[PDB]
This record gives sequence, structure tokens and C-alpha cells, in this order.
Amino acid sequence: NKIAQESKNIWKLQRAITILDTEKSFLKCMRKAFRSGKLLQVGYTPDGKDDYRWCFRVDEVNWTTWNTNVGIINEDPGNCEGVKRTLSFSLRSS
Amino acid sequence: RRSIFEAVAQNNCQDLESLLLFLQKSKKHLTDNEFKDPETGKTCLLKAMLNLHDGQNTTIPLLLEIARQTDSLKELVNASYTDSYYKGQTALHIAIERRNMALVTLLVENGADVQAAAHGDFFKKTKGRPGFYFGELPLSLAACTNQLGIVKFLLQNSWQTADISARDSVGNTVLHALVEVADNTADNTKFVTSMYNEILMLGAKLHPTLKLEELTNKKGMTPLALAAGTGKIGVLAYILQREIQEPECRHLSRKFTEWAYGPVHSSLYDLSCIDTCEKNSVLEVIAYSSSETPNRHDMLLVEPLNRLLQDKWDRFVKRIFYFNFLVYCLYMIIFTMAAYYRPVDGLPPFKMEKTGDYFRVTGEILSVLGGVYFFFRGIQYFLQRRPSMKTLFVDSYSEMLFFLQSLFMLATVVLYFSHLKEYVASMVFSLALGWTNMLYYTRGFQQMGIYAVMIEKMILRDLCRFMFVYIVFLFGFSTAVVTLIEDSYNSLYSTCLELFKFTIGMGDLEFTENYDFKAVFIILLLAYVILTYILLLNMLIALMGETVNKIAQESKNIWKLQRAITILDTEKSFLKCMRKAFRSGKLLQVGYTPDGKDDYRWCFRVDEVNWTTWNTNVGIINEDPGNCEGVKRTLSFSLRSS
Ligand SMILES: CCCCCCCCCCCCCCCCCC(=O)OC[C@H](COP(=O)(O)O[C@@H]1[C@H](O)[C@H](O)[C@@H](O)[C@H](O)[C@H]1O)OC(=O)CCCCCCCCCCCCCCCCC
Ligand SMILES: CCCCCCCC/C=C/CCCCCCCC(=O)O[C@@H](COC(=O)CCCCCCCCCCCCCCC)COP(=O)([O-])OCC[N+](C)(C)C
Ligand SMILES: CCCCCCCC/C=C/CCCCCCCC(=O)O[C@@H](COC(=O)CCCCCCCCCCCCCCC)COP(=O)([O-])OCC[N+](C)(C)C
Ligand SMILES: CCCCCCCC/C=C/CCCCCCCC(=O)O[C@@H](COC(=O)CCCCCCCCCCCCCCC)COP(=O)([O-])OCC[N+](C)(C)C
Ligand SMILES: CCCCCCCC/C=C/CCCCCCCC(=O)O[C@@H](COC(=O)CCCCCCCCCCCCCCC)COP(=O)([O-])OCC[N+](C)(C)C
Ligand SMILES: CCCCCCCC/C=C/CCCCCCCC(=O)O[C@@H](COC(=O)CCCCCCCCCCCCCCC)COP(=O)([O-])OCC[N+](C)(C)C
Ligand SMILES: CCCCCCCC/C=C\CCCCCCCC(=O)O[C@@H](COC(=O)CCCCCCCCCCCCCCC)COP(=O)([O-])OCC[N+](C)(C)C
Ligand SMILES: CCCCCCCC/C=C\CCCCCCCC(=O)O[C@@H](COC(=O)CCCCCCCCCCCCCCC)COP(=O)([O-])OCC[N+](C)(C)C
Ligand SMILES: CCCCCCCC/C=C\CCCCCCCC(=O)O[C@@H](COC(=O)CCCCCCCCCCCCCCC)COP(=O)([O-])OCC[N+](C)(C)C
Ligand SMILES: CCCCCCCCCCCCC
Ligand code: NA
Repeated sequence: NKIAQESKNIWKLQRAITILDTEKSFLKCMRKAFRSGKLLQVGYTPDGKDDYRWCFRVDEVNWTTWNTNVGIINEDPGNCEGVKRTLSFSLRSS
Repeated sequence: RRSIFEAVAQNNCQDLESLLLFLQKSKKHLTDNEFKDPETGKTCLLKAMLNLHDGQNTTIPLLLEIARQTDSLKELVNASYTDSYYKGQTALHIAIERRNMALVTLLVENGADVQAAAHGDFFKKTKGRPGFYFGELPLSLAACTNQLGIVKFLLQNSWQTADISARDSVGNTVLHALVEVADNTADNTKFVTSMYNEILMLGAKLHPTLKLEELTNKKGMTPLALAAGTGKIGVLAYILQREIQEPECRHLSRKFTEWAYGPVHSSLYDLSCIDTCEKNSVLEVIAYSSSETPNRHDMLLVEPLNRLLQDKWDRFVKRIFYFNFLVYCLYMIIFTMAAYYRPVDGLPPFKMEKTGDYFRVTGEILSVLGGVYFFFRGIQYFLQRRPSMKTLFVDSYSEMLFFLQSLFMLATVVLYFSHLKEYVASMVFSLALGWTNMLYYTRGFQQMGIYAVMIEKMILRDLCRFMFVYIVFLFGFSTAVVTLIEDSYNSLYSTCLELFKFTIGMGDLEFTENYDFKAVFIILLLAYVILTYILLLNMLIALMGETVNKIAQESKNIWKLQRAITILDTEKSFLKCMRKAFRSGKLLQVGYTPDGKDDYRWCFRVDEVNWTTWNTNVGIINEDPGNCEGVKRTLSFSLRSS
């Protein structure tokens, strides 16, 4: 009754140590780890240069915060992965 | 060009007038079409609303001025993305997502078709990829965006009115699209049911002779059946308990009141598209659902579906089901005597000598008939449904075990005429399956049915997890024991068989002296009967208790679905026998159709009592002056007038 959630979270840590050891066992085999991510332009660095980062995408849905004039959206004009986007001349300026 | 999207992007309406002057001197028409952003199809208009600032660019008014003076205004507003991934997303769709009431007004003045189909892959069904499906049409975008002002606008603006009845690529109308977008969360459910009401009410003000909910998409699905086939319980609950108090939108109600004498009030639920209807019944779509199909088990707790099935149960299916249990018991009593009293001398088939040997053949012939019967009922279940390989093994646990029983029967026939003693091997399995399959017929009984659902769940989560680890340990230490044994229990079967005697409490810790190391032999069995008997069996009990605590309500709602599939199959088995299903309802006048004619509907009565809403000047009561079934009523000259 008590260890139901604790056992699920020891499991995910067990699986995690397997994920890491698998990565660390194959620095030579395949190449490294397949990088688990993508190098995306989130914006611009404060010195004006590009801010490219290895970033993980998580689609999310929200039925309460409808309007939310974000602006902080980094590539709105293309609205997905698709092909390369516009970068949205909003907040970024460089 | 390059600088135009730069200037349409940057809110700077000074350089544009210089290019109003430029495009004047060629044509503006193809040149804007040549100034569509390649690889996307963005003319300058779509670019503008993308890069807005506080709800206005201030180039959007100007870019309309370039297009109204100089010819061909339509090809700027009717324009859209050209790519296959945003195919058909006109600039009108943009204003609806960015929640700009104004720009929806501005564009529709200048054309901007309100029926532009946003075909693009971003705008298609779930796809397992990023995207938002709303129904491809701007009216459906507004409904799925919490823009009720933009809904009412696009239907009565002044110039071009949206079509409530129009369909998308997949045939889904707006209301279908309100079902596809639901996600079984409260705030979505609060909304979609609110917005489902308004368009559904609006479609009685405009186009008062349509009945939107009867509209079927490409897959022949209505918004109700699509809510039931896709697991949408909140929308289903809304559509089914729908009561609209407005006069000219009362016929669109679905939960009526027939009388209210004090706290008592008798409600009527329509049964259109729930009972054995034409295309897709809500009971069939719920009962015969694929296994993913979320909330299969909760969609029937939505009133009146419990009472409606419990009505069918108590009226014709209960008396038929108990006859099915009887004829199966007799069948099991007859295949059991025909097997108990089998020949034990010579090879099959076996000639007849005495009268006692005649009775069994009547029991053996008659026993094969049921195997043929339960064999075809499994072929019918296959072709009447076409279940996928997944659904075949994950929710059809009954039909598997009656069909499987049938296969051992026919194999018992193939071998009884092929001169082989292995008919007995199949014949005893068909018995053991058969008697275990009386646990099927515990589903006519609430306490025994729920009991047998728990048996199902225990087998699948608790015992299958158990028997993996137990067989790993068993075979594990078994090999370690027989390896140690030297010349008898020097076998892997007899050691695996002796190590299974421990769990059943029949384990000798000295079933061999034919070894050379005794510490090794007993440390290895103590290791076994601690990690299997003490630990893993008593752990199993602990897991079951955890399970029973959780599946209490889930097992009651798998039971009601089990019973429901029996109700439906009983109906569908007797299209010819009695007549159909006894109709489970009554044809009552709920009111008048908006064209003045009678609104007769097959409706289910539910008496209800209320000790809080005492006064409730309903008016929506449909036959108050007679206050019950009784004899025919007055119809109550209130709200109805025809
Ligand atoms: C490599 C091997 C290849 C094998 C290929 C072929 C495999 C064929 C068998 C597969 C199954 C083998 C047994 C293990 C699985 C579990 C069995 C069990 O509990 O399923 C309960 C079943 C429920 O019904 P339903 O389906 O209507 O319920 C569904 C269901 O709840 C669904 O989730 C709901 O969504 C849906 O609404 C609802 O409707 O209830 C009965 O089936 C009646 C009771 C039956 C008795 C239950 C006890 C155990 C029976 C099996 C043991 C038989 C003993 C004799 C064996 C002799 C030979 C060794
Ligand atoms: C030829 C002779 C053949 C053998 C004799 C049998 C012949 C065939 C017999 C056919 C008739 C079936 C029994 C009907 C009993 C009355 C119904 C009733 O009111 O039940 C009550 C409970 O009662 C139980 O729960 C009883 C036990 C249920 C398990 C099955 C017993 C079957 C009896 C025989 C076993 C034979 C085994 C096989 C033997 C080979 C009501 O049910 P409930 O719990 O309230 O749930 C109902 C659902 N609801 C409440 C949500 C609405
Ligand atoms: C040799 C070892 C044998 C057992 C190995 C088993 C595999 C190893 C590990 C299993 C547990 C981990 C896997 C989980 C799978 C989840 C997906 C799923 O649908 O699972 C289903 C079956 O999942 C099974 O694993 C059942 C497979 C065997 C069926 C029973 C055969 C009899 C076994 C008897 C023991 C003797 C064995 C034979 C004699 C030795 C159960 O999930 P569900 O029903 O969907 O639950 C929710 C239902 N709902 C969505 C409608 C609410
Ligand atoms: C699902 C079943 C439940 C009921 C059974 C419960 C036990 C598990 C069932 C297991 C099924 C396999 C049984 C043994 C193999 C077949 C016979 C054979 O040829 O054996 C050979 C292999 O000799 C060994 O010592 C065995 C080596 C490993 C074989 C099994 C692999 C793992 C199977 C899964 C293991 C479980 C863990 C993983 C899965 C959870 C020799 O041994 P023998 O048999 O004597 O062969 C004749 C030799 N003789 C000529 C000298 C006489
Ligand atoms: C939904 C849930 C309910 C339904 C459940 C449905 C059924 C569930 C159960 C399923 C289990 C069915 C197993 C097969 C049939 C019995 C074995 C057999 O035929 O033995 C024969 C041959 O056997 C061998 O030769 C096997 C050799 C490997 C031993 C491993 C299996 C031990 C069997 C027991 C494991 C118990 C494990 C208990 C826990 C799993 C007899 O052997 P023998 O000729 O006298 O001696 C040869 C010895 N030697 C060849 C090895 C040297
Ligand atoms: C979980 C992780 C892995 C764990 C690994 C664990 C294993 C580690 C251990 C490894 C060592 C195992 C023993 C090696 C062999 C010794 C000799 C032998 O077996 O028999 C000899 C003597 O037989 C006897 O019965 C006399 C006593 C023998 C020594 C007993 C040591 C007990 C250690 C307890 C340690 C507890 C460890 C608890 C571990 C939790 C030979 O004589 P026989 O002909 O066979 O005897 C029959 C005649 N008689 C009836 C007169 C006796
Ligand atoms: C409430 C429910 C549960 C309780 C009651 C359960 C049922 C009654 C309880 C127990 C049964 C008691 C024994 C029966 C007689 C022995 C066998 C026999 O004579 O014929 C054969 C098999 O028998 C059959 O296949 C069935 C028919 C038997 C013959 C008499 C008519 C019975 C009708 C029953 C109608 C169906 C059942 C009733 C429903 C319609 C024998 O075959 P043989 O190869 O010649 O073997 C020699 C046998 N002898 C030497 C002994 C002769
Ligand atoms: C010596 C003895 C003297 C006394 C004799 C006493 C005789 C005693 C009586 C019967 C003995 C056995 C005869 C066959 C019936 C087998 C059992 C059976 O059908 O159970 C069914 C009841 O069945 C019914 O309610 C209808 C009766 C069967 C009609 C067809 C018989 C097969 C003929 C050939 C047809 C070939 C073509 C097939 C298509 C027509 C079970 O009900 P169900 O609702 O189906 O539920 C099970 C299915 N499910 C769980 C998977 C959902
Ligand atoms: C889904 C499938 C398609 C469905 C639609 C169409 C279905 C087909 C239509 C009609 C039915 C016909 C089916 C084929 C029967 C062929 C004969 C036969 O099986 O003999 C078996 C006998 O039996 C035994 O040895 C023990 C009992 C097992 C028999 C299982 C048969 C049914 C399948 C149940 C599966 C259980 C396992 C799954 C559950 C755990 C095998 O042994 P044998 O051959 O007699 O060996 C000696 C004889 N020999 C020398 C000639 C070799
Ligand atoms: C106990 C039921 C019958 C067991 C034998 C099966 C083979 C067929 C027997 C009768 C012939 C049927 C066509
Ligand atoms: Na014991």
C-alpha cells in the first residue's frame, strides 16, 4: 500500500542507470548516445549572437489560459517543426 | 521581395506608401503573387497578422488600402499558404487564433471567405505529430478557441454568413469537431458543452429545419456516436442529459420533464440513436468499442444508459440469459457423462452394444453440436466485428475460451474418427474449459459478476507478474538441484515438479540423498522456499489486496459492460426469434417540432425526487395536467402552441 509510488520511482531510476550505462558503454560502439535532442535557435544571446541550444520538445495543451499573449514564443510564424521557421521578429532583435 | 516582408514585419507604415507607389506602376496583381514568400505561399497579408503588436500591426489597414484602390482585392484575402503543411490556411484563420475580434471584422468586409478549408497536415487528424485539429473551417476554429463572439459574428455579420452545415475534408461538421477536440478534462468539458449548446441553439434560430446532430461524417458517425466511439463522456453526458428551456430551442432538448407534483418530477430521456437504431447506436458504439477507446467502462454510467440496460435486463434479457445458462449447464452435464462413461477398451470409433451405450451417443452427438455451435458463434464474432489482432487477445477473453473449447471438441471428433487415443487429451480440456466457462454466466449476477471480473484482473496483473518470477526461480533452482543430483530425480521434470510441490505445501526437503553436498542441497532449497513460498506467495496476497482495493469500482463497471454486451447480443440474436428487442421505451409527444408538427420520440422515463429546488416554475413540463402515465394527457397549452 505504501511503496506503490516509491516502487515506480525506484524503477524509473533503475531504468535510468541502464540508460546511462548504455550510453557510457557505447562511446565507441555506435557513436555516443544519439544526442537525445535537437540544436534549436531559442533566441539571441545578450551580445546579439545566436543562442543555439540542445532542446527537448514537449507538446502541451491548456484549456484555461486561452488568450495568453505570449510573445516569448520563439518561432510562432511556422507553428511547428515543419521546415525552418521565421524566428518571429518579436522579442528577438538581431 | 526581401524588404517587403521586412517592412510588413516591422510595424513601420512609411516605407509601404513608397511601395504603394511602386506597385502602382506595374500592376500589383502578379507582383504581389510573385511577392508571396516562396516555400510557404505567404502574401504580405498573412505575414502581417503573424507579427502583431498589442493586437494591431498598422500595416494591415494600409495593405488593404493598396489592394482596394489597385485592382484584384480578392487574391490577397482569399490567398493562403501554398505548402502542403499549412495548405488552405487563409489569413482569416490567423485572426481567429490570435483572438482579434477586429481583424475578423476587417477581413470579412473585404471578402475573406468564411469557408476556407485549412487542409494542411498541421490541421489534420491527430497524426501522432504536433498539430491542432479544429475542423479545417474558420467557424470551427472559433468554436474550439473560446471565441463565442466570433461564432455569432460569422453567422450574422452583414456580408457572408458561415455555414453551420458545412463539412471538412474528413466530413466532420462543426459539432463533430467539438467532439474531436474534447479531452475529458473539466475545463474543456465545461467549455465544449457550453459551445456545443450555442451553435446547436443557433442552428434553430437560423436554418430551423436541419437537425445538425443527425449529420454523418465520412465514417458515417454523428456527433453523439463520435463522442461515444472516441471516449468522450463529458460531451456524451451533455448530449444525453441535454435540457434546453428556451421556447424556440426546446425541440433541441433531449432530457424532458413530463410532470412535477411537488418534489417528485418525472424526466424523459429520448432514445434516438441509443437503442437498436439504424447506423450506430450509442450502446453498440460503447459496447462494441475497440479496447483503447477511453472510458469504455464509464460511458455507460452516464444516465439513462444504466437504467435503459437494466430495463432490458429485467424485461427480456434476464429470462433469456438464465435459459442460456441452463442450456449450457445441461450441455456440460451431457458432455461430462458422455466423457465419464467413455470406452476404455479398443480403439475409436466404438460400436454400440447395449442401451446404456446408446444414451451416450445421444450425449456424444449432441455434445459435438454445441462445439459446432460455439465454433460458428466465434466466427460470427469475428466477421460481425472484424477485431484487430490486439482487440482479439486483450478484451475478448470469453469468446476466446468458448471458441477454444470448440476447437478441442472438433479435434476430439477428428481424432475419434482418425483411430487415435488423443481424442481424450482434447476431450478433457474441453470439459475443464467448459466448466470454467460457467464463470461467464456469473455476469447475470452483480456480486458474482464483479467477483469474476476480479478473477480476470488478478490473472492478468497479479498472477502473470507472479508466474514469470516464479517460473524463473523454479527453473533457476531446479537446474541447480538436478545439476547437483547424481542418479529417479536425476531429471529436470521431476525436480521442477518437486520444487512446485513446495508452493502447494507438499515439499520434501529430503526428496534425494543422491547428491554429494548436503549444505549445497539445502541452502539451495531453503533459498527456494524462502524466495518463493515465504516471500513471493505471501507477497502475491499482498498484491491482490492492493488490487481489490483499486478495482472495486472498475470491476463493477466492467461487469455492467459485460452485461451490456449480453443485452445487445441477445437483442441481435433475436431479430427473428421473438420479434426484435421489445423496444425498451414508449413513443411520447414531448412537444411540437419547429414546423408545428408533433414531436413524437421514443423516450425513457426516470422518476426523480428533489428536496431543494422546491418551487422551480418549470413550464417545460410537457404533460403536467395529468401528472403521470395514467391515461392520455392534455399536453399543457403552455410552451407548446400548435
Ligand atoms: C501461447 C498460448 C496461446 C493461446 C491462444 C489462445 C488463447 C485463448 C484464451 C485466452 C485467455 C486465456 C486466459 C487468460 C486471460 C484472462 C481470462 C479471464 O479471466 O477472462 C475473463 C473473461 C472476461 O470476459 P469478456 O471477454 O466478456 O470480458 C471483457 C474484458 O473484461 C474486457 O477487458 C472488457 O473491456 C470487456 O468489456 C469485457 O466484456 O471471462 C471469461 O472468459 C469467463 C470466465 C472464464 C474462466 C476464467 C478463469 C480462467 C480461464 C482459463 C483457464 C481454463 C482452464 C482449463 C484449461 C484446460 C487446458 C489446460
Ligand atoms: C437442469 C439443472 C441444471 C443445474 C442447475 C442450474 C440451472 C440453470 C439456472 C438458471 C437460473 C439462474 C439462477 C437464478 C436465481 C435467481 C435470480 C436472482 O434474483 O438472483 C439474485 C442474486 O442471486 C445470486 O447471486 C445467486 C447466485 C448467482 C450465481 C449463479 C447461480 C445459478 C444457480 C444454478 C447454478 C448451476 C451451476 C451449474 C450446474 C451444472 C439477484 O442477482 P444480484 O446479485 O442482485 O445481481 C443482479 C444484477 N443487478 C442486481 C444489478 C440487477
Ligand atoms: C511463463 C510465464 C507465464 C505468464 C507470463 C505473463 C507475461 C509476463 C508479465 C506480464 C505483466 C506485464 C505486461 C503488462 C501488459 C499490459 C498490456 C495489457 O493489456 O496487459 C493485459 C495482459 O497482460 C499480460 O501480461 C497478460 C498475458 C497473459 C494472459 C493470461 C494467460 C494466463 C496466465 C496465468 C498464469 C500461468 C501462466 C501459464 C502457465 C505457466 C492486462 O491488462 P488489461 O487487461 O488491459 O488491464 C486493464 C484493462 N482495461 C484497460 C480494460 C481497464
Ligand atoms: C512456461 C512453462 C511453465 C512450466 C514449466 C516451468 C519451468 C520452466 C520451463 C521452461 C521451458 C524449457 C524446459 C527445458 C527445455 C526443454 C527440454 C530440454 O531439451 O531440456 C534440455 C535443456 O537442459 C537444461 O538443463 C535446460 C536448459 C535451458 C532450457 C530452457 C530455457 C529457458 C526456458 C524458460 C525457463 C524459465 C525462466 C524464463 C521464463 C520465465 C535438457 O533437459 P531435459 O528436459 O532433461 O532434456 C532431456 C535430457 N536427457 C536426454 C538427459 C533426458
Ligand atoms: C490461466 C492460468 C491457468 C491455466 C494454466 C494452464 C497450464 C499451466 C501449466 C503449464 C505447464 C505445462 C508444462 C508441459 C506439460 C507438463 C510437462 C511434461 O510434459 O512433462 C513430461 C516431459 O517433460 C519434459 O521432458 C520437460 C523437461 C523440462 C522440465 C520443465 C517443465 C516441468 C513441468 C512442470 C513444471 C511446473 C511449473 C508450475 C508453474 C508454471 C513428463 O516428463 P517425463 O517423461 O516423466 O520425464 C522426463 C524428464 N526429463 C526429460 C526432463 C529428463
Ligand atoms: C544470496 C547470495 C548468494 C548466497 C550464497 C550462499 C552459499 C554460500 C555457502 C557456501 C558453502 C556451501 C557448502 C559447501 C560444501 C560443504 C560440504 C557439504 O555440502 O556437504 C559435506 C558435509 O555435509 C554436511 O551436511 C556437513 C556440513 C557441511 C558444511 C556446512 C556449511 C554450512 C555453511 C552455512 C552458510 C549459510 C549461507 C547462507 C547464504 C544466504 C559432504 O557430506 P555429504 O555427503 O554432502 O553429507 C551427507 C551426510 N550427512 C547426512 C551426515 C550430512
Ligand atoms: C440439476 C442438475 C445437476 C444434477 C443432475 C445431473 C445429471 C444426472 C446426474 C447423474 C447421472 C447418473 C448416471 C446416469 C446413467 C449412467 C450412464 C448411462 O446409463 O448412459 C451412458 C452415459 O450416460 C449419458 O450419456 C446420459 C444418459 C444416461 C442414461 C439414462 C438417461 C439419463 C438422461 C439424462 C439427460 C441429461 C441430464 C438431465 C437434464 C436433461 C453410459 O455410457 P456407456 O459407455 O454405456 O457406459 C456404461 C455405463 N453403465 C454401465 C453404468 C450403464
Ligand atoms: C441424452 C441426453 C438427453 C437430454 C438432452 C438435453 C439437451 C440439453 C440442451 C442442449 C444440448 C446441446 C445442444 C446444442 C447447444 C449447445 C449449448 C449452447 O448453445 O449454449 C448456448 C445457449 O444456447 C441457446 O440459448 C440456444 C440453443 C442452441 C441452438 C443451437 C444448437 C446447436 C445445433 C447446431 C448448430 C450449428 C450452427 C450454429 C448456428 C445455429 C449458450 O448461450 P449463448 O447466449 O450462446 O452464450 C454463449 C456464447 N458466448 C458466451 C461466447 C457469448
Ligand atoms: C486459432 C486457430 C484457427 C481457428 C479457426 C480454425 C480452427 C480449426 C478448425 C477446427 C478445429 C480443428 C483444429 C485442429 C486440430 C488438429 C488435431 C490436433 O490438434 O491434435 C492434437 C491432439 O491433442 C493433443 O495432443 C492434446 C490436446 C490439444 C488439441 C488442440 C486442438 C485444437 C487447438 C487448441 C489450441 C490449444 C493451445 C492454445 C491455448 C493454450 C495434437 O496432437 P496429435 O496431432 O493428435 O498428435 C498425435 C497424432 N498424430 C500422430 C497424427 C500427430
Ligand atoms: C463426449 C462427446 C463426444 C466425444 C467423442 C467425439 C467424437 C465424435 C462422437 C460422436 C460423433 C459426432 C459426429
Ligand atoms: Na501441506
